[PDB]
Amino acid sequence: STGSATTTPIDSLDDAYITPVQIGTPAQTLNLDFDTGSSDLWVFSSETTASEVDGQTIYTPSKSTTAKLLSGATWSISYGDGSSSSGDVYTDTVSVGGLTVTGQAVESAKKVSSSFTEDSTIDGLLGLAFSTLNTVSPTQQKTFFDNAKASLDSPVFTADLGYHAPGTYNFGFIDTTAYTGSITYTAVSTKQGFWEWTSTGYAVGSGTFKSTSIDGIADTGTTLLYLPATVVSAYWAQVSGAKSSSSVGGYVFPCSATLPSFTFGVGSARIVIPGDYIDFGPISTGSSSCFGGIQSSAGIGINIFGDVALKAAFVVFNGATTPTLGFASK
Repeated sequence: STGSATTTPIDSLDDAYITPVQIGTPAQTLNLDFDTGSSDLWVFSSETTASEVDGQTIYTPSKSTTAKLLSGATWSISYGDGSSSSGDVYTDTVSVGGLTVTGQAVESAKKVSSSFTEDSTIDGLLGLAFSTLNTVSPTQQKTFFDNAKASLDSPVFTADLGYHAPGTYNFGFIDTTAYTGSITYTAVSTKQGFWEWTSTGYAVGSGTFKSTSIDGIADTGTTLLYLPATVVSAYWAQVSGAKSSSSVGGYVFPCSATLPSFTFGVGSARIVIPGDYIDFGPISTGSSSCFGGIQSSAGIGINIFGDVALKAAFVVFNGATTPTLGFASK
């Protein structure tokens, strides 16, 4: 069987993408952020501290006939941006675009951090990374992709994110109309629990391709593209008036400038990110300094191919025994 759900940018900058997910019987639809950089299905539930909730839809397991408390289980997660959440774990029927998984761990948030509270449009996260990163103790739990994998026509899910437009998440099938040319597949390392791959190089605007290995993670839960300082500096050196502001916390550019594109290698193939995708608008309302879409990964310790890089491609996440990533033009 398959599943097809539409994903939509939360705001005018594509800061995140929410995808509708049905939890329980009768179903309750929550808008979850599909994150291929984490493996937890957590939601804002009726058990959250009423102070940490600001206009979000809440999962009410007491109003669900198929909800079972996963007795004793707890989860504690901290993200790359510094955000965090914790609580107890429930099991319930979860569906994504028609694809149903019965007995899926739905982590009820009892406590959420301030970044989550501010995001009223995001009701929780749907972890699509390897289940080895799941934070449920004492019994580690599997992701929705893992639980659905056996009943899927093909053990894959695809991400087709849009630039200032809605896109799609498909499960169990490859939509041959959603891309042009071929899908280039590349090896994935499951060691750190992420979809870890090696980019074959890069180019800045119409510059000559630089063939160099760049290990990274295909991460839908991260907004920007985070590459090594050497690669990012080469990119921002081609933008007039661009600098790395320590007060902003990253690279800024004059809003009047037209950004060049950024090409990243996938095997012998190339994925071109239009310069427009790299423009995150003014740093503050009315400002003349604009936030860059390419930032350095120096502090993170991992290079991240986030939404900036992924929305320029049709991306296949192959969860076969030998997992691989596929990138195609669109």
